Amino acid sequence: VVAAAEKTGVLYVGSKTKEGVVHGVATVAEKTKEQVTNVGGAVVTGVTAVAQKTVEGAGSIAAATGFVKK
Amino acid sequence: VVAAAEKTGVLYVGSKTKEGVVHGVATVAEKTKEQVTNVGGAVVTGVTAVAQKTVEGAGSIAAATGFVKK
Amino acid sequence: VVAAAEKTGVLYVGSKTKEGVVHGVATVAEKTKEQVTNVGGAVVTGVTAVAQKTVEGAGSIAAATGFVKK
Amino acid sequence: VVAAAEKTGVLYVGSKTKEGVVHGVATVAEKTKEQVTNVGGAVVTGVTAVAQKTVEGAGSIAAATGFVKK
Amino acid sequence: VVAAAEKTGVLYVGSKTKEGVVHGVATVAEKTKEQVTNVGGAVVTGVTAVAQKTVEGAGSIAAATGFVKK
Amino acid sequence: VVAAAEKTGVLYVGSKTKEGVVHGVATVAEKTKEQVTNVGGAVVTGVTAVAQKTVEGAGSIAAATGFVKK
Amino acid sequence: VVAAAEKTGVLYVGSKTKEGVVHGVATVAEKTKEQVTNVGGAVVTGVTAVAQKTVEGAGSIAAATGFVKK
Amino acid sequence: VVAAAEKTGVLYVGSKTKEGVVHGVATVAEKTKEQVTNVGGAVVTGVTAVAQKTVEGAGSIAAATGFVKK
Amino acid sequence: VVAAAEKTGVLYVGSKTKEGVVHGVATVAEKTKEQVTNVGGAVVTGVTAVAQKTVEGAGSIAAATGFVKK
Amino acid sequence: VVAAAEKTGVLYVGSKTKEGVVHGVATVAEKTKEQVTNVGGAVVTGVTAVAQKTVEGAGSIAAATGFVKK
Amino acid sequence: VVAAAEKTGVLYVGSKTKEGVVHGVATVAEKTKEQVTNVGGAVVTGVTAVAQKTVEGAGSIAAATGFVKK
Amino acid sequence: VVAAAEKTGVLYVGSKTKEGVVHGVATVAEKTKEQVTNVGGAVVTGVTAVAQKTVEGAGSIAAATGFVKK
Repeated sequence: VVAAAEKTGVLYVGSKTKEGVVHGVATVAEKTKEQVTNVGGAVVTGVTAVAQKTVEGAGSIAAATGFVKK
Repeated sequence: VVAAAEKTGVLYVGSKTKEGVVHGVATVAEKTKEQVTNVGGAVVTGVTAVAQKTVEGAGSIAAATGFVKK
Repeated sequence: VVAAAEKTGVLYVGSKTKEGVVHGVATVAEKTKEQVTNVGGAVVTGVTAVAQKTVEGAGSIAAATGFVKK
Repeated sequence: VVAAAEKTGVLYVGSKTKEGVVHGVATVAEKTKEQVTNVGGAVVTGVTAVAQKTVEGAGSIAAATGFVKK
Repeated sequence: VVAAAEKTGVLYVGSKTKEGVVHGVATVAEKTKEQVTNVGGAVVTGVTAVAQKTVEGAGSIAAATGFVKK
Repeated sequence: VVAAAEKTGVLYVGSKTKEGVVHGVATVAEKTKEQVTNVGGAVVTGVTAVAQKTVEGAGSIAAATGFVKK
Repeated sequence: VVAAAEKTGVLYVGSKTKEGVVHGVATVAEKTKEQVTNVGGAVVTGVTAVAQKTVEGAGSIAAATGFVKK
Repeated sequence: VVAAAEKTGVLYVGSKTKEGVVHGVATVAEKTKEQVTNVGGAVVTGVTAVAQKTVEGAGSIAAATGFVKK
Repeated sequence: VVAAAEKTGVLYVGSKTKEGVVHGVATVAEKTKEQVTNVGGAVVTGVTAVAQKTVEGAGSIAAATGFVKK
Repeated sequence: VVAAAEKTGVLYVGSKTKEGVVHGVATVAEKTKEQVTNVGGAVVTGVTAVAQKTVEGAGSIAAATGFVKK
Repeated sequence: VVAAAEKTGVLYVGSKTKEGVVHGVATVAEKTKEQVTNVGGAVVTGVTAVAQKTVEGAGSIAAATGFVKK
Repeated sequence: VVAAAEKTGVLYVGSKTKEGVVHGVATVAEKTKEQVTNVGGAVVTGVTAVAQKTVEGAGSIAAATGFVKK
């Protein structure tokens, strides 16, 4: 990701990179009702405007696993 | 991520990088109701405007695991 | 992440990096109701405007684990 | 992260880095109600405007674990 | 993180770094009600505008563990 | 983190670093009510505008552990 | 607009009226461009989420009149 | 607008009226550009979330008149 | 606007009125640009979250008149 | 606006009125630019969270008049 | 605006009135730029969280008049 | 505005009135720039958290008039 300029009216050199980006979000919630009953499991709810970048590893967003037995 | 300029009217050289970025979020909540009953498990709720960058490791956002038994 | 300039009207050289960044968030909550009952488990709720950068380690935001038994 | 300039009207050289940064947050809460009942577990709630950078270690924000038994 | 300048009208050389930084936060709370009942567990609530940088160690913000038994 | 300048109108050389910094926070609370009942556990609440830098050690902010038994 | 109840499990009597009401609006604008050149006239633009109730009078929203000559 | 109740488990009597009301609005604007050039006229722009109730009079929102000559 | 109750488990009598009311507004603006050039006229811009009630008079919000000549 | 109660478990009588009221507003502005050039006229800009009640008189919010000549 | 109670477990009688009221406002501004050049006119800018009640008189908020000549 | 109670467990009678009231405001400004050049006119800027009640007179907040000539 390099930018190089050599001069010997306007000169512009640009490199832009976006990875894992969230922008420009508007939400309205009125009179909403939510009930969760969980017995021995996993519940994930209500996830909004989330950004993540991972290098050399697993990347998980809003992941639910009931249980692991070994 | 380098920027180099050599001169021997306006000269601009630029490199920009965004990784795991959240911006520009507006939320309104009115008269919302939420009930959670959890017995021996995991519940995740209401996650907003979260950004994360991870190098050489696992990256988790809003992760629920009921239980682990070994 | 380097910036270099050599001159022998305006010269600008710039490198910018953003990793794990949250900005520009506005929230309004009116007359909201929330009830949590937890028995022997894990509950995570109401997480907003959180940023994290991790190097050579696991990175977790809003993570719930009911219990671990070995 | 270096900046170097050599001259032999305006010369500007700049390097900027942001890692784990939160800025520009406005919140209003009116007449909100929250009840938590916890018996032998873990509850995390109401986390806002939190930034963290970790090197060579695990990084956790808003993490709940019910209990650990060995 | 170095800045170097050599001259043999305006010359500016700059390096800026931000790691684990929170700035620009405004909050208003009116007539809010909060009740917590905890029996043998852990409860964390109401965390705002917190910044942390950790080197060669675990970094935790708003972490709840019900109990540890060995 | 070094700054070096050599001259043989305005010359400026600067290096700035911020790690674990909180600034610019305004909060208003009116007629808020909070009740905590704790029996044999741990409760943490109401944490605002906290900054920490740790080297070669664990860094914890707003951490609750119900109890440890060995 | 009256509500009357007489008792000699649940009894509910209700009258609700809404006149000139706007609610539940979410808008996002990114990279928009707007140019207005006006010479001796009237220009109205960009009107959103406006509510009005008028009794015994004229009610105008987003009204433009170039000029009036008598 | 009256509510009357006479008793000789739950009894509720209610009258609610809303006139000229705006609620629940979320807006995000990023990188918007606006230019206005006005010579001897009237320009109105950028009006959001406005509510008005008028009795025995004219009610105007976002009204532009270039000029009046008598 | 009256409420009357006569008793000779729960009895509730209520009258509520809202006139000219704005509530629950969240806005974010990033990198916006605005230029106004006005010569002998009137310009109104950027009006948000405004409420007004007028009795026996004219009610104007965001009104522009270039000029009046008599 | 009257409330009357006569008793010869819970009895509640209530009258509530709101006229010209603004509440629950959150705004964030970052890197915004505004330029105004005015020659012999009127400019109004940047009006937020304003409430007004007027009896037997004209009520104006964000009103611009270039000039009046008689 | 009267409240009357006569008794011959809990009895509550209440009348509440709000006229021209602003409450619950949070604003953040970062790196904003504003320039005003005015020659013989009127400029009004940056008005926030203003409340007014007027009886038997004109009520003006953020009003600009270039000039008056008689 | 009267409250009257006659008794011949808890009895509460209450009348509350708010006119021209501002409460619960939080503002943060960082690195803002403002320039005003005024020649023979009027400029008003930066008005926040202002409340006013006027009886039998004109009520003005943030009013600018360039000049008056008779």
